[PDB]
Amino acid sequence: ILPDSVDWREKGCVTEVKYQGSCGASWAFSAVGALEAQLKLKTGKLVSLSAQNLVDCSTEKYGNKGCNGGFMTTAFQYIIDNKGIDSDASYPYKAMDQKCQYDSKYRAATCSKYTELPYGREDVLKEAVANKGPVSVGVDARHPSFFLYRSGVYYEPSCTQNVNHGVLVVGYGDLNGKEYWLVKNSWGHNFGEEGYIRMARNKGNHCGIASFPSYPEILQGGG
Ligand SMILES: COc1ccc(C#Cc2cc(-c3nn(CCCN4CCOCC4)c4c3CN(S(C)(=O)=O)CC4)ccc2Cl)cc1CNCc1ccccc1
Repeated sequence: ILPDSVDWREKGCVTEVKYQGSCGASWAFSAVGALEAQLKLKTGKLVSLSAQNLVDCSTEKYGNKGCNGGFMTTAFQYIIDNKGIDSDASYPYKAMDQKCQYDSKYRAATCSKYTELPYGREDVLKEAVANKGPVSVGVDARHPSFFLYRSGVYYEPSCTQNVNHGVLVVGYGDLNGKEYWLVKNSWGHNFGEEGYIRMARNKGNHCGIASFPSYPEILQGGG
């Protein structure tokens, strides 16, 4: 069965909120955030992974442009191709494009595969968040109400299903009935509720939250 509510922070699978600054690298944070949860699920260690590693190294082969945007799916493919990603501690974030400085000596996680979920299916997103872990998603976050969000369940009538900002679904629930997705942003802890925003759930793929979801996996052998 599916829990009525999920918050992956309760199980210690979510690192501290990061602050991307003036580097359009939300895709990098969304991808590492999803992989961090799998690293903890599979090994028990919660380590921040290096978004800067993706910004510098997951580039033109993966359709990504560093501080000018990119994609969580191909970020995961780089980690598969590279056979690792560095910890954030060892490859820290500078909010600018750099030369690739990946060092395998400090590799903290790998990725075996990733799964893309079907467009707009909030039921399938719910099941993945419940049974797999946090899911990387894009949202339409260009509207002023997103930038000003403080609390409650976010609903914006002008939102569309075209995504323009990468975030991390770490759970779901309802606020006094009002169904929401628990969303980790990368605008530091002063955005929203200590860096989190609850976004309207089951209201016709609101703000595109279920448009392009994906999550990575770390496989233990096989049968
Ligand atoms: C103009 O600025 C933009 C515009 C777009 C984005 C973005 C994005 C984004 C996009 C996707 C996304 N995957 N796929 C499927 C795969 C596409 N790929 C093809 C080639 O490579 C591999 C994957 C699509 C979209 C977008 N769609 S669509 C228009 O929605 O139909 C078309 C199909 C998945 C995750 C993210 Cl995150 C980011 C910025 C910069 N951020 C600005 C900003 C906005 C608000 C608040 C703060 C900052």
